[PDB]
Amino acid sequence: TRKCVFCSKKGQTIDYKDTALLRTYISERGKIRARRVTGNCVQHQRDIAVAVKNAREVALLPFGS
Amino acid sequence: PRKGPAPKRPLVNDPVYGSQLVTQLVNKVLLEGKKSLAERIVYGALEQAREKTGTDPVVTLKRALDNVKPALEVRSRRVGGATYQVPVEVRPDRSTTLALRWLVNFSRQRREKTMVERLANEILDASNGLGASVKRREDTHKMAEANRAFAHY
Amino acid sequence: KNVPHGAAHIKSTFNNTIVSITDPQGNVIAWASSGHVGFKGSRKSTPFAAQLAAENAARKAQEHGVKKVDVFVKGPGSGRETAIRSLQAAGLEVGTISDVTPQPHNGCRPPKRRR
Amino acid sequence: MDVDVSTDGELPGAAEYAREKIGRLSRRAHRPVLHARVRLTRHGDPAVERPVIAQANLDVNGRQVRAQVEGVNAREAVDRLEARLRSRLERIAEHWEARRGGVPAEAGREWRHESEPARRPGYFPR
Amino acid sequence: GSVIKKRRKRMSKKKHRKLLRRTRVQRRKLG
RNA sequence: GGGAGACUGGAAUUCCUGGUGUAGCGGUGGAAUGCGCAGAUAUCAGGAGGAACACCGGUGGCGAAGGCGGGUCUCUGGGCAGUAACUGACGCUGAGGAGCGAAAGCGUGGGGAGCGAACAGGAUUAGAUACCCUGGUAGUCCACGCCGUAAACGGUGGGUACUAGGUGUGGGUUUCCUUCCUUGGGAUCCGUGCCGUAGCUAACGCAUUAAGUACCCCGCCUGGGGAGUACGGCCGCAAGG
Repeated sequence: TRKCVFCSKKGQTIDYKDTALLRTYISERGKIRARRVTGNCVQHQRDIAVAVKNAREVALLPFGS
Repeated sequence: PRKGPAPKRPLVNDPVYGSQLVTQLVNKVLLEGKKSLAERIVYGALEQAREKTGTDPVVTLKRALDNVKPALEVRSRRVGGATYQVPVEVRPDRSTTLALRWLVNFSRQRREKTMVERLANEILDASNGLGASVKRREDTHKMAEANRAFAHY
Repeated sequence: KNVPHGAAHIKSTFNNTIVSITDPQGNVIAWASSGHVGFKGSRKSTPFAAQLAAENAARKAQEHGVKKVDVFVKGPGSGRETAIRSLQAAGLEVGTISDVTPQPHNGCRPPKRRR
Repeated sequence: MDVDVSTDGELPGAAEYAREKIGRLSRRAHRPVLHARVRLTRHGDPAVERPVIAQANLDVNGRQVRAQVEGVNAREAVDRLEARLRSRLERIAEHWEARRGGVPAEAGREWRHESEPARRPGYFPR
Repeated sequence: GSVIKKRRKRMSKKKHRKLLRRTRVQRRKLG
């Protein structure tokens, strides 16, 4: 299917501070993209979702613009 | 009509007028198969119209037909377990049929002491736009318009 | 008054549709409803009634000086596309289309299911 | 409700009992009853365990409702006929309360013969 | 298993509960 | 998403206040009760409060079961893998007994937005103590305690060993294609599904997660009603168990 860009040897760490790294993972409506569309592993999907929620909590990402 | 459409009867052109419409009219006024009497009635009415107005009878007959020809009609439709009066477009043949039937009937309930006179008066007023068949077209168009909300299905 | 640019708000529910042309600051200058154009009961949930209400509201905005509008559609789809089309067809220039339907984040309990 | 009974042979008092029992069914019918006929017959053969046969016919606004029973005497046959007719009238109702559960519901949930077909665009969704 | 058995048991239970409800104060006063 | 505590975020519903703004709104298969003309519905701004946490989010994870997902911090339980350093049979089951145990319900004190038994109207109906509509009280929520039941179900007690495979998916260790990026592939341990042998079963089906082949311990059954009822007893504030 597709690649978990985080399991690779160059997998950047997932943080709630780097906004662009998260913006690539949310749809144009601000919703979190599904795992099958993204293709990352379950642990990284959980990390991404938690980071997105944390970023929203500090007004770094819109709550569904 | 479960297995498909049925063929139409190609009725012949009239000899003394050469028009399809007059044969359709005589077949509409026909009763019990007395075709000769129906032809006499229609020819007499056309001649009365020609005498009254002074011109060709077929042209005024066509004018009356266009004046009473409908375009929009209402049929009951059952969609999703519910019935409503849905306005529906009328095909040309059904419009001609409806116009002729209306003309013949409303002439049958006139008060001119003879069917030839009743028919002639009805066709003349339909030509001028005052017949009861013209009225009937007015109410059918009104009813079709008043139910326009249901035209989407 | 004279408001050259305004906003159009269309609310299409399952049994009605309300159009209100609005000054961009949020003030309503002309509104038309499905029941305002002669429909009542179940008749006013039809797309034709939505078209009529949209046209009436568009006219009532037009003599007020409104020339260009942007719409904010909302509600379950009943006559939304019809309403926008009637807005355009009544002499109003439609700039942008935006769907703003209130979407709860799982708050408040819906009523019990009908049977 | 007026009922005409066409018995035969020997069945004393069967006509009155049948008339009185059947006439009580008019209120159960949801549409006016245009006609009502009852026929009582008895089997000649003594070997028949249920000799008496009762039949009914009601014209419920053009809808024909009929039933037939067998019994050992007139009273039992009439009572069983009344029960059968009541069941038939219950199944015939056809007013709104009787067809509110069969009208298709929802939008996409459930499918029925008269359910509204889904609208499909020209191009494949993709 | 058929639901008929459940129906018989539930009707017995419902009747018993109705009987208990109908005689609550009488039982309290006799006991 | 194992549990407990504390703090905290945003969307939405409702209400209140103030603008714009008019004559309908709401509801249904169709309507009517109802709300509004004393300015409703709609739209904008501001404010108060309560409850539930969209997307992630699945036949995916965790828990003995009931069950558990907004975020953060604090405290805390279990599991798995590898090494195999340590002890050296310390194991298994478990009558009674103790603990936990959805929802509803009960007590005391708060809270109460939405939903909503009861209760009111409206409608349908021959009749509607109903289904549908408009309202709506307990309750739902919190603290501390009772209750001790469920289709508490995989309708399958626990432990152990053995008996063809194929293919998904979750957690971890490792050899070889090696770009070593790649579900590369293999091997292995622990889960969780589907399909299928042998075998078993009345059949349906189960089938390495057994309902197969065996061993240890526990619970239970002995035709259907009467009846999980009466009587007596124990527990409970009561309902009742």
